[PDB]
Amino acid sequence: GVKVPRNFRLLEELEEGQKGVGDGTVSWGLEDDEDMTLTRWTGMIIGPPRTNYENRIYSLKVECGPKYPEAPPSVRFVTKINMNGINNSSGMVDARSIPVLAKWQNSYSIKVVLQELRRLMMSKENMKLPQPPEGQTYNN
Amino acid sequence: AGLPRRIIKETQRLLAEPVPGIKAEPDESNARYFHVVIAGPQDSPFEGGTFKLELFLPEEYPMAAPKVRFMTKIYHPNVDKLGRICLDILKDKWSPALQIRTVLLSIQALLSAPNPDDPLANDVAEQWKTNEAQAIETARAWTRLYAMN
Repeated sequence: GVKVPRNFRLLEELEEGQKGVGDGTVSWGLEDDEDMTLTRWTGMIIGPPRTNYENRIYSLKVECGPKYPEAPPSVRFVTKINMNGINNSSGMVDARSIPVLAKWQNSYSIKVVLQELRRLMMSKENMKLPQPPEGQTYNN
Repeated sequence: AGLPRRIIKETQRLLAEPVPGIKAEPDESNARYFHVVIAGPQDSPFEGGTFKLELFLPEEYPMAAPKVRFMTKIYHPNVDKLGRICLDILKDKWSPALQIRTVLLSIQALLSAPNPDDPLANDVAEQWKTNEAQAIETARAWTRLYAMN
């Protein structure tokens, strides 16, 4: 039933992030290249086509705590976005409102979380939301 | 139902027949996960320091090599900023009879004798090849800063 320790799982995610996956519409990497705890990550999501998020690059901060991947990571958008599940004033992603986080499985990863957020951007309830001006970011 | 005899074997030899200058304890939740502490080798710029390392025995082990990484920041041509180790018995030259304690003293051996000439070396390598004297003092500086507590 072998489990992979947090640190080694994150090492794997570090390598996958550098190799990139699929069409490159989501990407991730360490926020601090000298962070041996591999805790703080930078996430990137290309807004999907035919949505009000299109042609915009969203940057996010993903925090992988001590219990990751048994426990979901914390996520917040840096780039301002109007999207269900994202606190409109802080960019914080409400875990309970995002299925992948609400129903987290230890088989998930930063990649999966970013792909889920991008998929949710295509939802009927999100794709039509008027967005703030491009380039704005939340504080902290 | 548990671990392969081999893993039990080594795991027990460790918490029994300890490697000199190296501490190796099992994790409290993962029987394939070990918390290692390597004493800086005598006469090395790391002498006097203690370095944390983590070791994980993959499922497919012995086939696959064990995974090891430093958790203490160290200035060395073969250890990167994230503690990843460039040791070949860990990638290319790995095979089943090596076991764990071959890897451990080997890693200690790397500290005792850096390989700045390694293709995938650091950048610390550059400073080790060109100004070894300064590199050695910086390794000592980093030992004072990160490996004395």
